[PDB]
Amino acid sequence: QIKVRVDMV
Amino acid sequence: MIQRTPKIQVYSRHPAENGKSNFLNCYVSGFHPSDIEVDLLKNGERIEKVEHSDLSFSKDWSFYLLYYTEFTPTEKDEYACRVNHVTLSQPKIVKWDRDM
Amino acid sequence: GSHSMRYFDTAMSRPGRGEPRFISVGYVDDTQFVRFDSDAPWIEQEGPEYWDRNTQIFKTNTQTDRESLRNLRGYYNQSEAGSHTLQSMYGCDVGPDGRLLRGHNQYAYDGKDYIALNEDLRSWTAADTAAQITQRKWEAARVAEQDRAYLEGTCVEWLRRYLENGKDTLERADPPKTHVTHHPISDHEATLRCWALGFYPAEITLTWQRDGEDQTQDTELVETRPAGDRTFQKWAAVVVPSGEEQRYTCHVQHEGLPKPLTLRWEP
Repeated sequence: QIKVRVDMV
Repeated sequence: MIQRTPKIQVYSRHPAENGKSNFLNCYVSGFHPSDIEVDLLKNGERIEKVEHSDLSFSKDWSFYLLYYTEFTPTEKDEYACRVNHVTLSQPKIVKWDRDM
Repeated sequence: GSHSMRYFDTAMSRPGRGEPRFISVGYVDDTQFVRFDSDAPWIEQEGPEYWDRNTQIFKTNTQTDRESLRNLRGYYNQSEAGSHTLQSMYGCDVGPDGRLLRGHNQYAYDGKDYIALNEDLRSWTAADTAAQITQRKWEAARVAEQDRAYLEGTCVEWLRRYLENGKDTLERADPPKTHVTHHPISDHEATLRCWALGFYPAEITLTWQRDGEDQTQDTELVETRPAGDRTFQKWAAVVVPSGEEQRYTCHVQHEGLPKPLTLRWEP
């Protein structure tokens, strides 16, 4: 199950 | 920026038996950045339909890919893998040796 | 035994050749189970709702990574001319009981470690002044708590489900098939090569000993390599004086073997 990435570096 | 040259291994899926259908592999690993050119050669000539694995990487971030084709080895036929990468001045050729 | 789930993500800019390519590959141990590429059995069992949720998260991740690549170019005062790479690797490790051993969530820019979530799943380690900017933003936005929630919850939950659905392959360790070959180099020396083929998972220990002493410095070890049928291969070789072959022993340790192997050259 993929994890969301909503915060950019 | 920092670049890593590919390690190259050329080998068969199953133990090589002259006249028996197998798979010829060329595993490129330990490289950075990801762009790479890999060809499988039969008697110095590029093999047409070669498949490859999906781009992935090791714990140290370096990339790896498996390039493969179905082949039937013989005593006469010579196989090789030709790799090009930004780190290499010219394409590196690694011959298939059934003992390696 | 123990298992892991990991996603290996690569975002690569290519100025003048469209938007950055993004690829996310998912693995359980050494088994790839999914690939999402912006340039595009036990898992298809999941259904359409699963697929739609994963593809939608992947599309969101692509947009977040494309913006991170823009930010990174600025953090390192880089021109718009070059290609750059942002890599992310995350997942969980579980023991035989399916309980969490530890979580992972780390990033690299241009092949160099950038920022990583610590084992505590609450704090960050930033590699340089640019990653300290990211750390500050992520601390303000409470990103660790969200990553922790996935790593302790979602990741462990789905890994348990995948191991149940794929039990016949994921839970099966295939032992190495082994042999020793002899290759004369001169009239004075020969190479003894100890082979391990058809094993799963990739983790294996291949060693040569001379009179029961480890030959670490004189052993040529090739990197473990995929065969293409799920299995892996490895070999270890030593150069031995002609007639001294019987002083050499190859030792093999692998999960698929109840007891380790001790092999010698058999002429």
